Amino acid sequence: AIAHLATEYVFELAVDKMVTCIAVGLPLLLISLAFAQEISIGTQISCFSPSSFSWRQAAFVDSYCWAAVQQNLPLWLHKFFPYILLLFAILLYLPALFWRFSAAPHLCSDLKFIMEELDKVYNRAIKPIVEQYLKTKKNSSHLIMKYISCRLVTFVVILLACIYLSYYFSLSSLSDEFLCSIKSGVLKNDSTIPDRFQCKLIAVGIFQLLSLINLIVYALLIPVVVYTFFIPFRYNDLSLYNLFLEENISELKSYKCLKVLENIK
Amino acid sequence: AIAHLATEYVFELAVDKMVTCIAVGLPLLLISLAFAQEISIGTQISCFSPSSFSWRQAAFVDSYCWAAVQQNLPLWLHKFFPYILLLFAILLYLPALFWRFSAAPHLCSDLKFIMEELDKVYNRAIKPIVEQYLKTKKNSSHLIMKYISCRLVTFVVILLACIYLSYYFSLSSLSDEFLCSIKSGVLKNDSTIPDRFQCKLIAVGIFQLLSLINLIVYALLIPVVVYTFFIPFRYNDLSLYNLFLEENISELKSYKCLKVLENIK
Amino acid sequence: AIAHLATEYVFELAVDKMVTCIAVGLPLLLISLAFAQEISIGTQISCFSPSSFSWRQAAFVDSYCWAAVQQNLPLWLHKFFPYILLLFAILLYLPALFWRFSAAPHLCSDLKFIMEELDKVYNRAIKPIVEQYLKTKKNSSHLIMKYISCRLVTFVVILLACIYLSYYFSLSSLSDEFLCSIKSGVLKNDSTIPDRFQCKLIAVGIFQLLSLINLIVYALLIPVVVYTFFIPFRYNDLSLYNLFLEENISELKSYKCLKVLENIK
Amino acid sequence: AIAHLATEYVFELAVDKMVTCIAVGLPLLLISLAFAQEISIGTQISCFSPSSFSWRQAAFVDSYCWAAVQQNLPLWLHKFFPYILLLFAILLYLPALFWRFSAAPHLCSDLKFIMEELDKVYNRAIKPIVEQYLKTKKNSSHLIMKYISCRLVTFVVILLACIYLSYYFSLSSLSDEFLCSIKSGVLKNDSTIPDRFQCKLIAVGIFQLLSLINLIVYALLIPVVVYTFFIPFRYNDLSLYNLFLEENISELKSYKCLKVLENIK
Amino acid sequence: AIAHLATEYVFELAVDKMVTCIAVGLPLLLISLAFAQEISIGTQISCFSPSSFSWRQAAFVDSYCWAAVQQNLPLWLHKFFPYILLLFAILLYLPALFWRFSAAPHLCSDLKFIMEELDKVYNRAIKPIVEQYLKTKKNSSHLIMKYISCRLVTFVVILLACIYLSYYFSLSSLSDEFLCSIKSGVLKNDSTIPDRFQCKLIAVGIFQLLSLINLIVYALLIPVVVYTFFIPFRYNDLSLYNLFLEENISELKSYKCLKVLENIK
Amino acid sequence: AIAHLATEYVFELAVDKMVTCIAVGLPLLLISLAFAQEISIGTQISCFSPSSFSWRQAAFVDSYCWAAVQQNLPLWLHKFFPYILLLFAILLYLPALFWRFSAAPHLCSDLKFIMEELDKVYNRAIKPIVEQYLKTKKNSSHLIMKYISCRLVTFVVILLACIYLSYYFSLSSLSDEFLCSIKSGVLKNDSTIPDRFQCKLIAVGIFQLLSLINLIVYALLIPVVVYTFFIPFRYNDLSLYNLFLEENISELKSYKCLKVLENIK
Amino acid sequence: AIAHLATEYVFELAVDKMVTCIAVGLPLLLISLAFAQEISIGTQISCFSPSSFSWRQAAFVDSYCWAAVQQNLPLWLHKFFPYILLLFAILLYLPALFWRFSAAPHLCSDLKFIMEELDKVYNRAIKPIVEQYLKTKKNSSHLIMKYISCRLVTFVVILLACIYLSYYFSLSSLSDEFLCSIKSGVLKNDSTIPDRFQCKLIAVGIFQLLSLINLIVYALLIPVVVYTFFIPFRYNDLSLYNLFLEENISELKSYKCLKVLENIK
Repeated sequence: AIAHLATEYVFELAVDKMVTCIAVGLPLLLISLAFAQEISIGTQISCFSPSSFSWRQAAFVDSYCWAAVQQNLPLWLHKFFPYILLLFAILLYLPALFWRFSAAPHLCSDLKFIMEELDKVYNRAIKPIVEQYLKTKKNSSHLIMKYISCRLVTFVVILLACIYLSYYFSLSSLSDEFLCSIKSGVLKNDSTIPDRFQCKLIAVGIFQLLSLINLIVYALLIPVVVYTFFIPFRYNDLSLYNLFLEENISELKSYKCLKVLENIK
Repeated sequence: AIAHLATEYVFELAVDKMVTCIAVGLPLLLISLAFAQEISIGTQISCFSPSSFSWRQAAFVDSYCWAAVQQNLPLWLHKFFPYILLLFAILLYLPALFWRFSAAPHLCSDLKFIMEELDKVYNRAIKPIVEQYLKTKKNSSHLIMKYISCRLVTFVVILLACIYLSYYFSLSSLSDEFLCSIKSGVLKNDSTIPDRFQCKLIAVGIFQLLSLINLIVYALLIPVVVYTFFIPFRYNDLSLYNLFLEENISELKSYKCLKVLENIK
Repeated sequence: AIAHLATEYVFELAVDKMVTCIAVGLPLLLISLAFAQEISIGTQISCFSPSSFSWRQAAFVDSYCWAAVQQNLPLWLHKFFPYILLLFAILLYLPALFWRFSAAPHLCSDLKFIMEELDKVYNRAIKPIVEQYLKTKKNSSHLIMKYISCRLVTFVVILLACIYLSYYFSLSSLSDEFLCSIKSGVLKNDSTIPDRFQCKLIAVGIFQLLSLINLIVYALLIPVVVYTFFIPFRYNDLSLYNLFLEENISELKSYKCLKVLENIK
Repeated sequence: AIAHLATEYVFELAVDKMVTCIAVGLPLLLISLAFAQEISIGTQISCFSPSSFSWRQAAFVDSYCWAAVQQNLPLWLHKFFPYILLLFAILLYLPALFWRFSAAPHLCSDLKFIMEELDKVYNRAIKPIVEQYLKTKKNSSHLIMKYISCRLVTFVVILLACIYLSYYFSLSSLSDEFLCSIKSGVLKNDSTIPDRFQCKLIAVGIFQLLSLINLIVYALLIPVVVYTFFIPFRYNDLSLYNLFLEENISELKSYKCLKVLENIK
Repeated sequence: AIAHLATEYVFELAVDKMVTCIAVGLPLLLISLAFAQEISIGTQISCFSPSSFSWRQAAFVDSYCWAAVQQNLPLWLHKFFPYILLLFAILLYLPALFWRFSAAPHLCSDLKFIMEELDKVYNRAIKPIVEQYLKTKKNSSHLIMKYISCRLVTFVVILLACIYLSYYFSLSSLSDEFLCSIKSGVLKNDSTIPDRFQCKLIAVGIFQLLSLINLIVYALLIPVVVYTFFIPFRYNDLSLYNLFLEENISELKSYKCLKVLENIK
Repeated sequence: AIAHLATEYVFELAVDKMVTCIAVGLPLLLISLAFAQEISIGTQISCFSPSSFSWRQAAFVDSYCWAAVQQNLPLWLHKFFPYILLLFAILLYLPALFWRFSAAPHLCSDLKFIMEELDKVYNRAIKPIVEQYLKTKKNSSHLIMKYISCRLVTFVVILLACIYLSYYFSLSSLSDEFLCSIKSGVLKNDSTIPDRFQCKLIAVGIFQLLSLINLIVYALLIPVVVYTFFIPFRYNDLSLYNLFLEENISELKSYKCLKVLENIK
Repeated sequence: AIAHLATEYVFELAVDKMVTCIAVGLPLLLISLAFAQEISIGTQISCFSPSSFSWRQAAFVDSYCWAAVQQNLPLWLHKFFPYILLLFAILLYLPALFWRFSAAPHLCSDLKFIMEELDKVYNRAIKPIVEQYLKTKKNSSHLIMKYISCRLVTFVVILLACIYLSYYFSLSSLSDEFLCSIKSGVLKNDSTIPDRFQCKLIAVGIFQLLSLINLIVYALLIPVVVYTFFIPFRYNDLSLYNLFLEENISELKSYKCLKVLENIK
């Protein structure tokens, strides 16, 4: 049931995790809404098998035509549509996976050092190596390149998704039906068989609507991703550390005091 | 079995969690009651395939017509009805997700500071920075804007749901049946085929009743949500903190003593 | 298998938890016995499709008539019977959920204070604020209103269930069969189709027996619920706290000694 | 597979837990052996649909007759047989559930006090309130009434099971077949339909054997339950506490020494 | 897949646990190999329904004949064969369950006392109540009676299994086919129906081979069980305690030293 | 999906655990690749039922012939092939199970003693009973007999597997088809039935390839097993302890120092 | 649903773990995308059974031809394609498994020693055996041989995959159809049967696209694997330890300080 999907979701900067969780989670959700669960009914294609065709002859036409999709461009998309959404899902996850593997371990070690030293600064203020170290990160653009690349690849893939979905949704209405033919090889010569079988890719009607839903959300997601490039308003690694430091304020025992002190004073 | 649904539910202010758990949990429940489990029987559409149609020709009509729904407005709704309830479920969860990600971390850090300092006030009373800090939150409307927006979006979405469900329920009875036709493309010319196939969206009868159930609960849920706007009776951030402080009284070791002392004295 | 149901059950005052666990658990069990597992066999309706009808034409009649139930009152009940039992299950759980969310947190904080102070009284007896506090709860009717309302709503819903089940069981035997017709819209004019199809709601025979089982248990459950209103024999909040204190005697380290001392002395 | 059943079992006095685990576990096992797993094959009824009947007309007869069971006493039993075994299973569990909820909490608190004081007696013997308390339980028949009632209800239900199973097994062989008729309402007049359909409740052959198995085990279980009434050989509450004390000897650190000392001396 | 069976096994004296794990685990395995997984194909019986019989008439014959097995002895066995192996599995587990419930708690308490005192003897040897206690167990035959009975019942049941399996395997080849007839009651008179239907209990071919496998393993298991009776070579309870003490040498911290000391010295 | 198989594996000396994990894991994998998952399609046998045979008559032939396999040697193998691979899997696991139960507990107790004493030797070297004990194990061949037997039985079973698989693979291509006949008993006389039905054991084509895969891996596994017999190059128990000591060097805190000291010095 | 696949992945040097997780995870993913989930529809082959063939005769052709694939090279591949991808998956995992079992335990013990001694060097620097030991690893090529072999086998298998996939993808389009014949043995002579049946390996169209996807990723993966051979830019074991030391910098408490000190200074 759909609840077994929704509860699988209802029950690394925060906005970028949200962007990724949307960017990846939605198409995986939509695929699970599209090809799976009972709205899809029993089959993906069916065709006017003649009344003379046996139950398996008719099933042979339907299954042959499901291959014959690849032998026209919208039909090719309409068949592979779940995998194409999955491909976008994977391609949107990879920036976060690359971030996790290539950038997050350095940032983790740096932030943990920074936070502990800043708590020492507060302890000593009650009672500058870290500042010089931070002022050295001020003279660096290594980790921000990784971050920008992750945001930029996400932005590019989202645009490719929006382009693909806009094209797909616009073309879908014209082309959920096609004129298959089983007449090939030897049995091309079979006079008992119609020259072409009309077939409907029954799932295309679902994919059309859900492509629009995916397009709308990604069209909403583009400006949120674009906003990530406004880094100094949110271009040196220190600015990225500062943003992650502002994120990790939850851990700054000192800041929980010092911000209250500042806010009153 | 339905118990596998009900036990999935039977076994952030409290009222707002209740509102959200109702607002989101019910449609997910109703979808799982509607399209899933054996009350739905074997298929979503079926049609008068002529007695001359083969078992798969008849299945082709049923499956073609399940696409032909989209080629009339009630039929379009009747097909997508599970996803539309799911859409409302997601749109009702998002206020709480936004609250969790955008408001709850600030509030958590603030409340934990406030509660500890108030326990210190009690300890010192046995044996004003926090008050000045609270009196500073008295001069703020930042977090209450987030809260009001969450309540307001929930209210708006619930009204959109109530409007949609009222419309759907009112129209449903007229329009669970429709006159499909497979006659398209080449086989539009097939003289052996009826010009139109009468079809019934068999699930619509379930969706009709369950839309009314969802409407009634949301009609009950509207005033509970509206009551959330009566904040000073329950418009400055301090009032929101006060309400969350009154919520977190479970944690106020001092209050468990001080309220007994007050209540006796 | 039924063991996967029974073991899901075989493997907040106690009597009220028992009442709730019965009141909610039984219909969820009965639904899982009724519509689910192999006693239900393959389908919920079937009808005399003419011998001229195709396998899918016959399936179309059965599935159409499963919708046509709603187009007569017993048939409407007979279709929705699982959801109506589920509705009673939810409506019987809500008193306990309301109790858990609206009454139990106050009572928890109160009882934990009371129990600790009473252990101090025993410790001091070895070696009156709590009594004055309890004598203040003696002058209150706030929490007992919540309790009475929970018991009263449970009682009301159980009576509504007993009324519904008595009516349903009494009517069921007359009305598991009905005279469907697919003749509607265009194909109302189809001369090849019988004017009406006789159909049997095959599951009704199970629902009849299980409604009686549910009725009998709830008829047994009514006096147990009624007994809950005899509060001073078991009308001020202190009496409710006293009953919950008598419940929580398991926690009263002092009472485990003091009752032995009293019982000997 | 049957191993998924058997391993669910293969992988409160002990004898009474054994009795209950048998009394409840066996019918739940037998039901899972009876109506479930592949020995049951595909269907519960089938009937001589005429060769003129369609595949769904024939399925309509089978499913109609599965309802027509209730419209003769052995047929009524033969249909509901799984639920009747389940009913016995629940009715045999309830004594233990009642024991767990109504008697075990008092007994737990009493035994834990008794055992600790008896360890103190041993500690003081190395280096009488509990005896006077026990001699007070010697003047009581409260908890033994609960115990006797649990044993007596179990005994009664087991006898009712043995009576039912003996009757069912004895009658089963005569009555796994019956002469259904679909001829009712309008289509009572259908000349194309046989006046009666012969049907076999195919599962009855399994239920017959398994009823005998259940009967034999319960016939073995009766004397074990009867033995529970020989309390003073195993009628005052102290005797019940003594038996539970003899059970809990596993916890008596002193007895592990004192019994060795006694056994040598 | 078979791996989901094998990994359920691949991934109380040791030899007796091995014997029990074989004696019980193998038939449960074989049943899961026999009636379950795809080697069994789609059905347990099928019969020469005449070409005039409908698909459900033919299914009615097959399912009727699956009941008619019980209306000839090999057929009766061939149907119930899974439950008969399961019956042996349960009857082989019961000795170990009886051992666990009736003998192991005494033995556990005794061994734990014995082992601790023997470690004290070693500690005092570095720096006789237990010996007198053991020499008292030397004058006892209580627990060894329980053990012998467990081994003897296991031996008896294994022989009954070997007898049954030898008989079944020897007879199986003759009698996987039988001449059913549906001609009973009213439709005994149906001239359109053959006087008898030839049927094959298709699974019998699997049960034949697997009965031989079970027989061979149990024939191997008999002497291992018989070896258990050679107790003084492995008739007073001390000898049983000695064997369990030799088993629990893993726990004897002293023996890990003392045996090295002995082995060198 | 195959990933649910592969991840079940992708996600006691080491080489012997590897050998066992291969020897047992591969056939269990191959069976799960062979008879299970969608490559196997819908059925194991099918046959030329005449066009006059009903759908169930044709299913009766297929299912009868699945039994008639046993009424020719390659057909007998081709049917039981999954169980024969499983039999090899179990027979290859038993050496490791026997090792775990019969040899590993002694070895565990010995190694743990040895390792602790060798750490004491290092501690005393910083600041010979174990050597004399080891020099006593030098005069023993008890545990190495168990080890050799485990390796030898594994080697024997692997050769029996390689022989069986080589034979099976070589014969498979000739004999995936056979000439069944249902003509037996009464209906041997049925003139409407062909004297023989040609059948194909459709799965044999998969078993052929996978038998070669199993053969190749086991042919690779033979020399690895043979290498295990080169014990003194890797015949007294000390040599086995030495090999297990070299294995457990991971635990030798001293060796982690002493080997560095040795390697530098 | 595809989300149940993707979330199984979305939710030993790092680059080599990434390479392995890609190299192994992708084909397992693609197989689960290819042969499994609803895009594959109901069957792998179907064929032009004549209209005279029964539903099971037609199923017999389809299933016979699924065997007849092996009685032409592309057809043989097209059938076994899932197992061939799985074979590559296993063959790509084995380098990492061999690394885990044969190289990682030595490296683990070495690194843990090295890291602790380097922390001692820092502690002593606040307040050369390890250097001499490392300079001894400088004179070794044992572990780097294992590493190079793991990288080289991975590279070889990836090239074999790329070769296979390039060939398969290039040939696939020509050869998803083939001219089966059931005419063999006795029924070779059946005049009612066509001399050849045209069949389509319906899944080949999916395998074609997914082979290209696998090829593209592995073509991307080749240079990443090739880069692993540039060891001294990333040929003595010390260089491998240095790379693993640079990996384990996350553990070097000293380096977290010393690198900050170095970076500032």
